[PDB]
Amino acid sequence: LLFGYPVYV
Amino acid sequence: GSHSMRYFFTSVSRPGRGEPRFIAVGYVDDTQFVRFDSDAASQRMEPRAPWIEQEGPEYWDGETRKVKAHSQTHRVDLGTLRGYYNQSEAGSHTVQRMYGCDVGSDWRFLRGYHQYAYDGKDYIALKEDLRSWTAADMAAQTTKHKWEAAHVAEQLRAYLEGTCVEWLRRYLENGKETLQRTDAPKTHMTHHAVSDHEATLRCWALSFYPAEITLTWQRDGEDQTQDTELVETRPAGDGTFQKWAAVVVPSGQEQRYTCHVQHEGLPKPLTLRWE
Amino acid sequence: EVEQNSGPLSVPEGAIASLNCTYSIRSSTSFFWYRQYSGKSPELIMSIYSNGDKEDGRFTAQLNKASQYVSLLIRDSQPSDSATYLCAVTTDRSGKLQFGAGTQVVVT
Amino acid sequence: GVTQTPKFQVLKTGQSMTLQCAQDMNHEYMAWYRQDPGMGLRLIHYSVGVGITDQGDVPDGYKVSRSTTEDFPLRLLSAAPSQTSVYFCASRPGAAGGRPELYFGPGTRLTV
Amino acid sequence: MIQRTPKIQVYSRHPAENGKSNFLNCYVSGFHPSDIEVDLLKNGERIEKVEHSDLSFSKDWSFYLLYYTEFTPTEKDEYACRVNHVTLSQPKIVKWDRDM
Repeated sequence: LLFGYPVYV
Repeated sequence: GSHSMRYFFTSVSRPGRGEPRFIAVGYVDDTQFVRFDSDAASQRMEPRAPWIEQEGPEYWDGETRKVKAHSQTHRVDLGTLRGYYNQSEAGSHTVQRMYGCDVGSDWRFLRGYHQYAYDGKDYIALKEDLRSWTAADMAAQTTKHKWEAAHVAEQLRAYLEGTCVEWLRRYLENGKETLQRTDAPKTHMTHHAVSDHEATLRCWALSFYPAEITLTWQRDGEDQTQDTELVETRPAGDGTFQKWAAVVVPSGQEQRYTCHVQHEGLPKPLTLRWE
Repeated sequence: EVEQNSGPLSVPEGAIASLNCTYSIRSSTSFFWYRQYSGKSPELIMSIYSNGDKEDGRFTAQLNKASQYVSLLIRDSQPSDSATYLCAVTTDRSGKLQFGAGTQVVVT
Repeated sequence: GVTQTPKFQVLKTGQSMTLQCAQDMNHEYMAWYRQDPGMGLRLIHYSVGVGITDQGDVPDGYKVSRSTTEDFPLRLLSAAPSQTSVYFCASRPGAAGGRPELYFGPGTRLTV
Repeated sequence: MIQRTPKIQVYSRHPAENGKSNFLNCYVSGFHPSDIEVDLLKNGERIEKVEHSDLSFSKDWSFYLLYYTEFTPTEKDEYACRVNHVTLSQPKIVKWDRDM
């Protein structure tokens, strides 16, 4: 299962 | 035995060729089970293992949205990082992300990972305690401050310790015929003449899983390390792996060189000899 | 699961016998064709791994991973080819070979 | 390469015989299949090594032993009218890493 | 920008037996960036039907790929793998050795 929370740099 | 799930994300920018290339792959200890390619004819998450295909359409409809979300962030991260380092858009750049969790022999959580890289070097990484970050330079500390405010470390700790692990166990049970089976290596030696007074003993190990293995040459019990040709564990194309180690033995001394093979599928470490 | 014609395909002598099988597991990598005469044992006659066509003798096996179906073409059908042809599919690192019901061919 | 002992054997209802299989090729993987008109080859059990048995698609009603690399006999606890089929034995060099092609034995016709 | 030279290994899935079909593998690993050209050679000529795996990288962010094709070796046919990368001036060619 992937990580759902979107992460930006 | 211990296990691990890990996802890999590679985003390479094409300046004149349009949107950047995005490739995502997921593994279970050595077994790829999902893939995604922005240039592929399918814009969905495709399976690479039979045990992942038994998931319902709700699973794939969800994993397609998530992998599309990763591509959108990496598309933005390419422009953000280009501005951080005051770089021109005249060239291509690489953004790589990897995260996952490890479980021990008891299948309990062992360690979590979440790491970024820009142009082949470490950019930012989640530390072992799953609460702090490691920022290489000022550009990375800017990201560190942004992720601290967004509470990114707290969201990963809930996933790495709670979801990555729980779904790894689900994948192991669904593929116990494959993932929980250990295929011991098939070992053999080859002797090749290289001169009138020297020869080459090559210790082989083929058709083993997982890829973790150890090949060692000894001479009268002493580990021959400096003078020992060792090749990287390579894949065979069917799921198993191969590796060989070689030493240049002077003619007549073959009887005192011994090859040692260590692998999870072996009850005891093998000791091979010529004659 | 492997579905086949599941019926006697009557092909005259000298024609092209065309039978196909569809598999369910998309991540399958190895595909085989076994022929089995009445009373005898199945023997391997063709194995294809890459997406496309492969010819060996009068036998021709086709692979299409997009539609998930494997077919087999027999050029110049002869009475010695009258047998039940089994289609087998498997995945990587697995020993569980999935065989279809089989398609019986009767050449006159 | 593969041989089976009971060529054209007839059985009874209670406490029937046990079909045997052997191969002289030093194969690791061995399996037992069932063939029925309309269903095809159906996997009963399979062994990936010495003393390592595993269940296939139809394990209910069968017990298999793997004590030697060569012999892989299929036992029958109690015969049922559903046991009327042709039993085949197969093997291949290894469970994985080798050529996945399967070698079949002569077969065993059985009626109840 | 960081650049890493690719490591090339030419080999076969099964022990080479003249006359039986097999797979010719060329495993490129430990390189950066990912833009790389890998072709398989038969007697100097390029093999057309050549498939490759999905791109992935190792702990140190170096990529690895496996290029494979189905073939049938003989005692006279010579096979090789030609790899061109930004870290190499001239395209490197590694001949297939039956014992490596």
